[PDB]
Amino acid sequence: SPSYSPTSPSYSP
Amino acid sequence: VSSLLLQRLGPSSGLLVDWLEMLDPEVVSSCPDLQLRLLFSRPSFRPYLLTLFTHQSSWPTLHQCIRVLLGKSREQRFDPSASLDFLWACIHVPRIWQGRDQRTVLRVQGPELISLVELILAEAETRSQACSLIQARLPLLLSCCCGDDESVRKVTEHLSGCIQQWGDSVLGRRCRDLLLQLYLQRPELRVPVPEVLLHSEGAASSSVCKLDGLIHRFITLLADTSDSRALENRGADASMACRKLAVAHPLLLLRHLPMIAALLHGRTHLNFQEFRQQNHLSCFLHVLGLLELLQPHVFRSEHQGALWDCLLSFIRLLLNYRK
Amino acid sequence: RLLLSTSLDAKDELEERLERCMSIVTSMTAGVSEREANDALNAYVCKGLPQHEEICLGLFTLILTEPAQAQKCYRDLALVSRDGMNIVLNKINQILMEKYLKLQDTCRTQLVWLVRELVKSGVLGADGVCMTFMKQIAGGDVTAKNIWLAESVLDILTEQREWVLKSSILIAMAVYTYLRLIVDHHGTAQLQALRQKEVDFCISLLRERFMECLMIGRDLVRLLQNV
Amino acid sequence: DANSALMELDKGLRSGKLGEQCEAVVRFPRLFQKYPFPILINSAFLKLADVFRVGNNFLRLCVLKVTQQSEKHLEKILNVDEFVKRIFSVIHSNDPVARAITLRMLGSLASIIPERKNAHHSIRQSLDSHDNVEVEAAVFAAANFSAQSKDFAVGICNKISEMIQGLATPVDLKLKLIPILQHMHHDAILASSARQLLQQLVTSYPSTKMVIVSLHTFTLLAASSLVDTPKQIQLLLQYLKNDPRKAVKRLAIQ
Amino acid sequence: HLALVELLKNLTKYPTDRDSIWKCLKFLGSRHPTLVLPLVPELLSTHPFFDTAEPDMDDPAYIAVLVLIFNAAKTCPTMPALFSDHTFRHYAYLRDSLSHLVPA
Amino acid sequence: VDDWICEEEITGTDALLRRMLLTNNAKNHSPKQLQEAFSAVPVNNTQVMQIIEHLTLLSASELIPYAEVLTSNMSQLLNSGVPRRILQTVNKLWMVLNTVMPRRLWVMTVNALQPSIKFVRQQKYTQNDLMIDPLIVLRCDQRVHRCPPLMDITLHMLNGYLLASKAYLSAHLKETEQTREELKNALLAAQDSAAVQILLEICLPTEEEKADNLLCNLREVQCLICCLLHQMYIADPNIAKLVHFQGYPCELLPLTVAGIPSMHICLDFIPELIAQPELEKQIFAIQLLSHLCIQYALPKSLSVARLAVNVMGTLLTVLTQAKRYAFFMPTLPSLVSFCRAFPPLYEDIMSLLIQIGQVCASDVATQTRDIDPIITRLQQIKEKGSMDPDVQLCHCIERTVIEIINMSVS
Repeated sequence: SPSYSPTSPSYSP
Repeated sequence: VSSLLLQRLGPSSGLLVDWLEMLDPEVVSSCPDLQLRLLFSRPSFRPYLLTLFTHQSSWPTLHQCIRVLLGKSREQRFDPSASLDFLWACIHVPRIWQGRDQRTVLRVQGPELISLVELILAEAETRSQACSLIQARLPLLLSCCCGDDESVRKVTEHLSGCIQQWGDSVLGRRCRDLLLQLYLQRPELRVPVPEVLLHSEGAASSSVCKLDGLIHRFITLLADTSDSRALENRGADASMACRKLAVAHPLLLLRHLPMIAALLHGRTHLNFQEFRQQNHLSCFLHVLGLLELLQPHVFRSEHQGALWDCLLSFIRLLLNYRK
Repeated sequence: RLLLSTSLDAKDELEERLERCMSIVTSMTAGVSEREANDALNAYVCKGLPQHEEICLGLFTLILTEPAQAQKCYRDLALVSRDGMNIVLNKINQILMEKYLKLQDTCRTQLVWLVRELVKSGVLGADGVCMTFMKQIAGGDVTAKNIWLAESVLDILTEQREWVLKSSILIAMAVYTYLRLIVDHHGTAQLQALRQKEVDFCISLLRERFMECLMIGRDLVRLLQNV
Repeated sequence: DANSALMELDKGLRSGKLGEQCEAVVRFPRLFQKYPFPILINSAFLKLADVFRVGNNFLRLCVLKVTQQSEKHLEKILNVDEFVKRIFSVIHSNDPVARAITLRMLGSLASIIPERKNAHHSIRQSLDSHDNVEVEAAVFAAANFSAQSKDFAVGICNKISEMIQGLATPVDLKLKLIPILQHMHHDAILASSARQLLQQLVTSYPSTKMVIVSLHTFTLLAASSLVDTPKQIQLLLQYLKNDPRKAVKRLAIQ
Repeated sequence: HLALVELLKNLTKYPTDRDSIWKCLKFLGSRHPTLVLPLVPELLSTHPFFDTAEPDMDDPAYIAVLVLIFNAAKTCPTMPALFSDHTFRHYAYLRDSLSHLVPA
Repeated sequence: VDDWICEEEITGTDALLRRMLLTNNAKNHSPKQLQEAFSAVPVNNTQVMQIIEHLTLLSASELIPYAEVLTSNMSQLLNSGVPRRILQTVNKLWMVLNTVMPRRLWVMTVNALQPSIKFVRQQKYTQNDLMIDPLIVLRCDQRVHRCPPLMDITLHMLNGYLLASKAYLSAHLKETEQTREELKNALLAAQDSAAVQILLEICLPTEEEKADNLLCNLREVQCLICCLLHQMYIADPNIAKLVHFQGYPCELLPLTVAGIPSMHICLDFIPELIAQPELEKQIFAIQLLSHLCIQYALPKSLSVARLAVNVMGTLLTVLTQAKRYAFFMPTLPSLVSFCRAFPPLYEDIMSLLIQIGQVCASDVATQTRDIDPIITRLQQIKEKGSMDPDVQLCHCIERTVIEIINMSVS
């Protein structure tokens, strides 16, 4: 997941 | 065009500004003194030309402008507001910070830094006739100092000298405010700062200390304890660090006085047997010793309420377990 | 119920999952118009992954339940599927090759209809479904229902021979399986016409895809010698 | 059949190869033209939003083009919450281009989802970013949302005032920022504050381009909000008689 | 702490009461500022050295916690120093969206 | 996507200015007039300024005639003392021309940005020429490396020609069929990684720049290249993995880690990079991990840091004396960064530092040395030498411990 920082919100489906 | 603009003008000034922009694209490149006078002086079209020069001049030109703004330091011609805004804009040019995500840095010499801090003080002085603008301008000073300990110490002693000079003038007052804000922003200096700020009431300001969260951590560790002797050793170490900070930097702890006051309020109800078994008497004697070691400053007006809260908790404890 | 069984038959946990799927898909619809029904359905699907899978399996079972409901639920499944129903196709394969021994005849017909719809629509991964459904045909048997099922899937494959053409390995699988069926089947005039159709299709595949038939193996010659 | 065509087009979206994916994406509005059925539109837009979330930047831009073209059909969306939620998730991407495309997407969707606070905060955040593409996208989205919403309009009015007054903003971005104020006609006091801001603008930025843009924006604002039309006409006549520039005079005429 | 935990359980049970519970936490923070801030780093779940993942904005319970924390922090000056960057970002978001609840 | 999103309407103010200013019939500005303005014996920046500023208003279709003069004369823009606005407007016009006239604009732009000491310098760089060898665009005049607008131009060109070359050699191998696909993928990976390495070396401060000043053209070019590398890494993270396996000069590591937000994926393959045989790759892995731990302080980062500490402690007793020096001189400043990221590493960091200090002290004691650090056991602090390796390594250990203690204590 290079487009999202690790400290960004996770999109849980 | 510059001579026309310096000198009433009517709306014709727009045509002259357009001509100056189109025929001299790099503002301050040709005949620099006239443009420096236009941009910085002691007016209506000033922000537009400032924006042009900021986003349209080559980096050597901007460096030369910074040097001539902070160089001579005895001109009394350059407006503090315009110069501070120009420096802040130059630091935060979008090109320099492109590709960043704005999460968790420039170096300047000694005399240039002295000129910049005196310029900040002049801005504060003309603002006086609160501490809002000083805190607004302070991030530029921290960025320019670049976390250099020697530079921060130099600014601190220079401001101390200025306070000694003025004493209690408006300039003296704003020097005290700037010094206390800087001390909160840079408390790692071993010097607790002279008595001049121990008399001021700026400790209650809407400001964030670089060390407050850490002493909050340690005071939580101090108050929170159980019957465990490991937790008692942790609390003893917490009392040690907090006491060393009290003797070293007493003003920082007193800003956290209502917190420990509330904790003392919370812990008072518990009956004597659990009070002794849970080692809450250790916490009580630790906070009492800490208050003793914050002796000549805890009696101020600002600290009065939380002090009365702590004393109320102490006397409530005395009454409840008088047996 | 759906699958034929009696009291002594074991309570099949997969079938209980299917029953829970029936409960959620039907009780959530509540006989309201399809608009709000699919709105709420999409909400429940997008809530999370296991409930999405449960809704998909409920739609799949409804496709095996009743004709009109099969049409409407296949419409809704095509409308609400997120990942294209690939893992749903995987579970279809598992249910197929496991529970085909107990599958009801109407459910069989509706599952064949669903297979035809998936093949015609060209949904990805349908080759797996085709080859696992093909695998369930028992060789050396003459049951009427099995022969009817073989003829129906043969009709499906013949109308969608281009879909076979774009699926390289399925060409070899289909031609080999139909040769095996050819050597199995004989005896009646209907079987004679079925034989003619199968041999015509197999010859057409072999000529048009000789290079693809190379990797079948020596057993291709073994089938050839008997026919 | 509508659903048959929909899923036959969908299998192209899942193909993986970018050509078929963008082909299907731009095929979608024709399908809306054939079948204006809100069930189909809702499902198709949900699929669009899913592929927008997971797909690369070019496919996202294709979905943006489709959303802009399919303006008339998107008020028939049933599950607006899920659709905008999965669309909004891309705004947290560190990739500035993806954030810009998402901001433009929200701006296109502003008609069906005004008064959505997280979207407004996303617009407000990106407006002060460093990547010029993201900032321009934020300006466009701010225009659209301020056209739709009311509270967002006054918030953005205040932010634009303190931004144009600021010195960090470049001249071109200031030019792009001013016509946002033409949507401040939602109420009288907001329009009057915008009028004061525009007066400040024309006083303190007298060069040709931004007086052009600012007084044209003031003209549009006065046209929308009829309360300040006489003073606007008076100001236009004043600029016509006094200002010497030919271009400013010709704009005053127009 | 008990009040907050039971209120969050109430949020899970009966989410429609979220506005009233946010009002509750507003008044709790305003009337008990000093007693809240020792519980700040647990409520925000900030790690001593790690950088915690950004909490899901627009969530009911997290908004409730933030409303309590911010209303506690209106008087107390030492509270905001324990905030991470995303906490300030969420502060700005809540302040523009829920100005009547979250103070300056 | 940059060109397409450039075409997207922002506010419509550009259309207003089009209808307003261009109606003046000052369209007498012609390509010949612009060429004459460029070719004045003095620079005469006023005329070119007015002309190109006017050309910003022109719509893209009618701006095609000016492609020749703008591109041909952009070499003259490299000279010292050119105003920034000239380059900015040239960048804007080039972006417009790229939006409508991409391929031939790229060909002529590369032909124009030759070093010019070779004069013609093989102006036959046709479309196919760049399409087969994308790295030609990097063979440009050195002055563009500190000219942020034209550097941005060159970056656009480089990205476009990388993708173009991918499609081109795919088509070529398809038509020449009449395995090779593996060679195709390897060539593409090598080409992308080589482009990344050249850009990273461009980011380096040259000797003259080496001869503080954090706000300059170099920082602008570094930001541009970081944005481009972020785009490339998002396009294919395997290119990032390949580049880091190849490694690059460690001076860039603060810059690259701070400017490329997609760099956080490096923690995935750093454990495998550590296990490489080459000492250089392990050293680079340690430095990269240190910078990332400073940037992103995450549990997985902590676990990988634990693995780094354990491997450093492990091969401390596997390396020879020379190998010990060569490995531990660069990777010792990483330990202070590890301590900054993760306090729970203090135990292992200090144990490792004690062990390496005693090993180095014994090594010093074996052979007669110049300074003899053992007897200098009571020295004071000394903040910021061709001596023998072991005393240098001892002093490096001392400085590492000084930095750790000093930062933790304040």
